[PDB]
Amino acid sequence: EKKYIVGFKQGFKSCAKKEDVISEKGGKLQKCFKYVDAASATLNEKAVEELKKDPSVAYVEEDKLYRALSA
Amino acid sequence: VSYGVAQIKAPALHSQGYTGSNVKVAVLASGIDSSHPDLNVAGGASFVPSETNPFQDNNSHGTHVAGTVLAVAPSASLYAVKVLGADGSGQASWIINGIEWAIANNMDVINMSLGSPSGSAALKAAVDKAVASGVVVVAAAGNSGTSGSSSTVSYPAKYPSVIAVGAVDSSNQRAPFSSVGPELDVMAPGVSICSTLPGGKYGALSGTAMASPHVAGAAALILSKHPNWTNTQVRSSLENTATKLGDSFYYGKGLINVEAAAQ
Ligand SMILES: [Zn+2]
Ligand SMILES: [Zn+2]
Ligand SMILES: [Zn+2]
Ligand SMILES: [Zn+2]
Repeated sequence: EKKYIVGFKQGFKSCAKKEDVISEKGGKLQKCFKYVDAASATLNEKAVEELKKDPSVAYVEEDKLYRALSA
Repeated sequence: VSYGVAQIKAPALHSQGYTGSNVKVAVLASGIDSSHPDLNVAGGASFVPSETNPFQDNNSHGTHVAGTVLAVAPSASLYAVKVLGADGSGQASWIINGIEWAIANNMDVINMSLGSPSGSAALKAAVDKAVASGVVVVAAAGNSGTSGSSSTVSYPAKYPSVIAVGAVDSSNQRAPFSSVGPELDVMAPGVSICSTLPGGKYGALSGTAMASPHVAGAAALILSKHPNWTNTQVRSSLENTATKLGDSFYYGKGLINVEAAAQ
């Protein structure tokens, strides 16, 4: 739908650097990860396209749901 | 106290004086309910934006899972890492925040009794980094039954770095819902497992979610006996000493045997 995780190439370790890339493409940062080279964000479809094409960005993928394996 | 603890041969460890003391187990689930007079939850954090209390479990599964870890490893210290809400679902990013918390707070074991049929590169990165940092990472294999010859193992259990745990009943027969595939590592009890529930209650649940914490608890037992073994060594001991139930697609290496895993 609209929740995504944006993964980054080398050189974007600080949250400020991730946030600036996502912001420049019109996205809204949600959280920067500490170890994983990525951040969650909310993105419209134009922002997704533009981030995918941005040399700083390794991938853009849906922030998909996982569920308890219990009945 | 459930049949499953004897089935995996945890009592042998208890008899030797190993009950999981000073081993930190992160339960990445729907919280762990403070209604229990003895889970000894040592801390935690919530990454479910609208449910900020990790000690409130509005689903029930987190509390049940925690209780199984403790049945297995009675002196272990549990951490409530709430990454799933009341409906039992959570975003990839919330789970990754949970995993990262566990890494930062030097957890010894991560239990993830959760799944999705498709994966997330970022979530693979999170579990991989955790294993890299020395954490034993355990997940329920999935409850998707069979689909021909295809794997039905869920992610994150499907990632190589993660121990994938399928479910057997008390007769060592695979549960009909238990996922299958070459990614299955081991089996543990997962049918009508009695454990702790919200509201100070205690009852049966079924799923690979109930199997996984038997393995997490086994890892805690092994690490209490063998504090110098690495996660790789803990994982290999569990897999290499399992009781073969004949048949890797359906059972992996077979049923864990904590007595055999620990020397
Ligand atoms: Zn015992
Ligand atoms: Zn209790
Ligand atoms: Zn795996
Ligand atoms: Zn030792």
